[PDB]
Amino acid sequence: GSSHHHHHHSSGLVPRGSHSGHMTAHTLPIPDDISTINLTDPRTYEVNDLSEYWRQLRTTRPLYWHPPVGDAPGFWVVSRYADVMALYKDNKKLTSEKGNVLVTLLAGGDSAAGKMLAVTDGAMHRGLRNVLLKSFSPQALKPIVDQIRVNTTRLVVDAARRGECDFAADVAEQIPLNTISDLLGVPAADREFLLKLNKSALSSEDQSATDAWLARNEILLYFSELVAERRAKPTEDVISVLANSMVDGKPLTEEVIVLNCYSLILGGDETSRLSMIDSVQTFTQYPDQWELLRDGKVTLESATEEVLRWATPAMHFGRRAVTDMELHGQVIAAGDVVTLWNNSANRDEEVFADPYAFDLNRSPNKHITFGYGPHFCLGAYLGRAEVHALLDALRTYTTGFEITGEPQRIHSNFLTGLSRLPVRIQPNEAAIAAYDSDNG
Ligand code: HEM
Repeated sequence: GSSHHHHHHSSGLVPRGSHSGHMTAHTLPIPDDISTINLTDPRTYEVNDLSEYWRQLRTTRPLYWHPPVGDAPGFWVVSRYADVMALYKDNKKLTSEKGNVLVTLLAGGDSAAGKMLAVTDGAMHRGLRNVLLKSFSPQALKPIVDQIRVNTTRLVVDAARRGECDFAADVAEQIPLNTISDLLGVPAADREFLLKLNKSALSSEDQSATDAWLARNEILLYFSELVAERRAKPTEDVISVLANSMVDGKPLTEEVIVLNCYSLILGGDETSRLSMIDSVQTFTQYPDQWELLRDGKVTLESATEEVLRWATPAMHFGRRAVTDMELHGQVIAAGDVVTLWNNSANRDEEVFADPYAFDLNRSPNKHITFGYGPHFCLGAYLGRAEVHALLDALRTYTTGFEITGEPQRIHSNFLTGLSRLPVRIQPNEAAIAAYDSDNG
């Protein structure tokens, strides 16, 4: 006996980690019936490959009436890119002011409506976007972007030296939220205070109902204290700009300014994470594309847009109809909730030649992973920068990587992607040495 092996028979597989997975990926059934799929529950995005579902809708039922599920009601499903683009543009005949996602739209409202940017229309929206325009311009964001790049490169290099890591928790969770609170102007000491306070605010399972409300309350109260320091000292950060500006003739109320600050920490976080996690997974699925990125045969800018188009973390956003509309001969009445499906739109063969090919040098690439029109993502440039920085770090300091355990999906009828991605990273060893002589 020189080298030893395990002894098994028809069983004997021990759990390695907290999961009990055996496969890198799973073949999901491709459904054919339209009525067999319920879009309300998250599970139907994890058990199904909706590729054929979405094209059946995109060719025969562009404006499809989804049936009522459990408690009322049914809703309109919009699949085609041109249709989705057109409805995003209309903030007059449609509104976000009664919610912009399935949960809020089907429940019949958003509690922050008329105050929070995403759920506000008319003059109030126009004014809120204008005061924040300069704060989100490339020029003002350049120091932020530069810091994102430093952080991402450090997190990737450490993950590369480590070799064995869970990409979600060790890299992806560690960029977006710290970026946005930096932009908001919270001190570094107060960051961990915000993180643990938000985690329970967004907890579900299982007097825990109000525990989440109090957690949210405390964040809002803390921001209100940072707001108070508007008069004390303006600081160029978003909190300061919002507290010291006025729209249109009147100053913004404590609740509004503070509620939008919180909307920034909600929106600046998960959706970027999901994109970053998705890119890494997709590179292991399409090695030639990864090779193309690593060997510098495609620009980071172009590659970034393809990763965004591929991931499409926010599967849908929705509106409610104020006045009656007529699309494709069919009637959309007042009160009806419409859902615009970005993930189907970024797979439309009408706009994207060979839609299910992951192509880093794809052009044109006019996706709608961010919105379109008035509600077009405020932090699109940030989302881009965070992906851009990851891609740049990856091609500089790694030669390749591989999925190491069964990845874990997030459960949402609205967002998609992974919460856990075990990877083995193969580091560019000589590149790290160059990073170590300069830094440290
Ligand atoms: C790649 C990641 C991201 C994706 C896929 C994404 C996607 C979107 C989409 C599709 C919308 C339109 C929603 C609607 O029309 O109702 C939107 C809006 C918005 N997003 Fe993002 N976003 C991302 C990153 C960010 C970041 C980093 C921030 C920074 C806080 C952010 C903050 C916002 C805000 C404040 C709005 C509301 C815009 C308005 O009401 O005018 N998002 N996002």
